Amino acid sequence: RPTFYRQELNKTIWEVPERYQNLSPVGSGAYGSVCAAFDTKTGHRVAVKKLSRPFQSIIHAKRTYRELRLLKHMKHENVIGLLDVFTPARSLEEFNDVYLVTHLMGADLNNIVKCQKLTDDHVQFLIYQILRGLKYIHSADIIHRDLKPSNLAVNEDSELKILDFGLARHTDDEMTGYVATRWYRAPEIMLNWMHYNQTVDIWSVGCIMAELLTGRTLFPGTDHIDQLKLILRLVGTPGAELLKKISSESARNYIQSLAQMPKMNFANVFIGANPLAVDLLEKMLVLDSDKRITAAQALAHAYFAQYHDPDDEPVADPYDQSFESRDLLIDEWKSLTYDEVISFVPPPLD
Ligand SMILES: C[S@](=O)c1ccc(-c2nc(-c3ccc(F)cc3)c(-c3ccncc3)[nH]2)cc1
Ligand SMILES: O=S(=O)(Nc1ccc2[nH]c(C3CCC3)nc2c1)c1ccccc1
Repeated sequence: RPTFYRQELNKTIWEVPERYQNLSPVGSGAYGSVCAAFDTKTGHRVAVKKLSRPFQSIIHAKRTYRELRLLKHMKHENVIGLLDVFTPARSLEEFNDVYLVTHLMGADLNNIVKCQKLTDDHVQFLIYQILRGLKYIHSADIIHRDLKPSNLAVNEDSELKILDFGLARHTDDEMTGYVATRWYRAPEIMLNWMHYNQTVDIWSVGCIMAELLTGRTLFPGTDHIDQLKLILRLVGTPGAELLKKISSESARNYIQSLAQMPKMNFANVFIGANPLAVDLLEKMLVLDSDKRITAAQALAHAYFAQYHDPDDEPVADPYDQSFESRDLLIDEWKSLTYDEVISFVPPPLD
């Protein structure tokens, strides 16, 4: 067991192995606290995340287990994975803190869009990387569910990774009621219209891509009703085929209660944009989740011809999500998490 040292930063207590030096706060929130640090063992700059109250409730405990299981699984250039995971606890009994370690990423798209638009060539590269990462995630039957600029980390050389994936599993219970994530959420997950699949994430990508090309939020709704209004203004009110598949009577009632909207010509809306980009946007921003383009299909779109390589767009090992259906106690989840900490094999430095 390594030598730990203690430190207070922004009122948060950090206890980490000595190999991690020069801890510097990069952000905090509900998810937890992140510090940038220097890993003296490897020479690499890293981000260290301390989980907030990992075992405060069953939901917290289950969420903690979930995140650790997810991060241990992710082995892809466009998805954050685990360099290390540690606790300062010496046994299960005193285990109440979890720290996660990944390669440091300078920024996110939330602040790369700054408040200006990108070039078409830059967008191509960023969206390509998002899609390549989503292909991998989707292949393991993992759905992000809350993809947005702030959870896409980017380097100074414009290399991109998805973070906070697979954790949008709150379901009903709000408490955490977060906002401004509705802007990128697919209609069917926000309003629980119809059966939802992996292409909930493609909708988000469509919204992100739109925003990078124009410098504007595509659908800046102030609530669920406003949000849907803004969406239907662009894509048009559901046709015959799609109305039939709406499982909710309330939703279906509401849609049909609204003044009918035509689908707009995207060439008009996205005026001046690369017509390959517009075409891809058309395929991404379709209400019918059965007809929305998939990650793998999006990668093969001609918009990405400069980057697409079917021999280097890998899929994921099988991921066991059976734990998700289980109703266990705090101490069970917490013990399952501890097991996962102990069994963590550091990835080879090469
Ligand atoms: C506010 S939004 O919900 C949100 C959620 C998580 C993060 C967020 N989580 C991490 C993060 C760090 C380490 C780790 F092991 C897992 C995740 C990072 C991170 C990773 C690498 N370099 C810089 C920062 N950012 C950021 C924003
Ligand atoms: O899960 S990871 O893929 N692990 C991993 C471990 C060691 C690595 N060293 C290198 C360099 C390329 C030659 C040396 N990439 C490496 C990748 C991963 C990648 C990025 C962030 C977190 C986790």
